[PDB]
Amino acid sequence: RGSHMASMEIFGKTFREGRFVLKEKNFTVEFAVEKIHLGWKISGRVKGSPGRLEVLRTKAPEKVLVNNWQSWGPCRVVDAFSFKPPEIDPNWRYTASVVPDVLERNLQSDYFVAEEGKVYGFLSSKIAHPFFAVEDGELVAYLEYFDVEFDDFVPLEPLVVLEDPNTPLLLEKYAELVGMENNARVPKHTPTGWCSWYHYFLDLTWEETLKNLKLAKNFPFEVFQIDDAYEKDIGDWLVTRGDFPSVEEMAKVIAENGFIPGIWTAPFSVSETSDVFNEHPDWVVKENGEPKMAYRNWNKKIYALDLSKDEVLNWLFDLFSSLRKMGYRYFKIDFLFAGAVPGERKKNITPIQAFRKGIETIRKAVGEDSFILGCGSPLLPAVGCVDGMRIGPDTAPFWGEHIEDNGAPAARWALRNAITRYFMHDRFWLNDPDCLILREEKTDLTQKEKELYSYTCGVLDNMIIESDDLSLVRDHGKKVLKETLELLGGRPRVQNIMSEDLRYEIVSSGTLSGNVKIVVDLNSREYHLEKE
Ligand SMILES: *[C@@H]1C=C(CO)[C@H](O)[C@H](O)[C@H]1F
Ligand SMILES: [Mg+2]
Ligand SMILES: [Mg+2]
Ligand SMILES: [Mg+2]
Repeated sequence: RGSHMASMEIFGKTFREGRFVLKEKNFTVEFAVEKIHLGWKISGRVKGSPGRLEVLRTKAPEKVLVNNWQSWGPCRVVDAFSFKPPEIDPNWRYTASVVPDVLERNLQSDYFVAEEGKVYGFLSSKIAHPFFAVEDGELVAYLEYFDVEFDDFVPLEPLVVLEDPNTPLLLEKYAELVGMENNARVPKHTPTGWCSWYHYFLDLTWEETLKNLKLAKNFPFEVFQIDDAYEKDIGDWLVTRGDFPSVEEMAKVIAENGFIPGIWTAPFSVSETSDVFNEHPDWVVKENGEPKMAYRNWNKKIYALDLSKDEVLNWLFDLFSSLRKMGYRYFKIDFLFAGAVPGERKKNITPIQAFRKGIETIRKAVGEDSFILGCGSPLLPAVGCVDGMRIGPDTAPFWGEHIEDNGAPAARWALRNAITRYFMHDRFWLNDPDCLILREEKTDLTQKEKELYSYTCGVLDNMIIESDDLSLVRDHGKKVLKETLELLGGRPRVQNIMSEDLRYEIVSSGTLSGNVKIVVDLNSREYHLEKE
């Protein structure tokens, strides 16, 4: 009976409970509008050529929590009316949007959008990409089918519209419904461990690795994970460089030392220089019959594997099978968005359908006993496949006090996303807030910043992985980690999720330290923690 709800349109008609049919020239939608706890659900099926299918239209709120489709992109509150299109980096187009025609004109939010007291959220992204655009003062929900044709009906991605003054509660409920819809993997045990990247970056040597592997026996690390550095090229995962042994030999040394071997790949990415690409130029997504650049990194054009091709999926299966055989049981799989870039594939399936085949192949290959950590990944499409997911831009050994909020590395913005995507944790997957950087030297992080970052992550019950030259972690670093792990185990809530001043009140019930509250200020870099 609300005046806002009378103002809503669903598939172009007025919002009310029922079963409905939209027949147009090019497509047919059959949908149901059902009442559910705390709002409404729209579900059904579509066939024909739905293209960019308008699902919902309502008046655009002034302040919206918007969400980028992938790990690194911002989840933040913006003013819907004063939006100006960003300059899009030609090297990273698709991190910004899978539909960049939208974002060069209009405010875009992927999967969900919130305002004070309301959540609009799609429960899945299996076939279509679900997004919202603010178009001349209206919020419009779309399902993008990328010009794919369906002879027979396929399921819509369901949409929920939830309403209640407790917006955090709504986001948590939304995420519960996503997790149900996609059979989310929420492991009962969270791995601790070590990651090479945020100290050594691409300059990691096996020599330095071995030093840290020895020191790691003194730290509470289960996993020891080799990051980007070991591989000869992007796509040539089983060929090492420099002073590294074979990929199999690395696993055996790590295992011999009593750790779970972890390894980094970018499994949907092949560089223009790689052996795999040069051997198989028809394995990639194309544009005008020619390889289409998915992004530019490592000073190379990087192409996307065409995950509609059986030869490609077999290759992935064989790769990850091989790695599992060697003893790897922790897989950090990066730049996953590449697999979902728009373009020409062998089969006329959506980039999301392709993406899902790819990640499902990896899951099958590594088995149920392996931990998969997603990163640089579309979020909804991965639910049910990954165990953990990076939900923020990279951290860094500096705060980023005047670094722009554009998805680039900075502790300040990594932590912001850990806070604003908190509700995904223990519902979609385990949230990975990125590594703690606790070293005393070779850092521009202050002790107070280290504390703020680490204690926040602990209160949020998020994955705790450390990334340091362990030689440089002394009493202060060890204490911060110890105290962090004491804050795990709870059910967190960010009580003021629509905050625009980067000050957040965060509670967590039932931690190893009881009920806890941390108030954090990411501008002033202050926290105040109460443990009861
Ligand atoms: C993806 C990329 C790298 C290094 O190339 C790191 O592993 C980062 O944490 C990931 F998001
Ligand atoms: Mg109207
Ligand atoms: Mg076909
Ligand atoms: Mg938990």
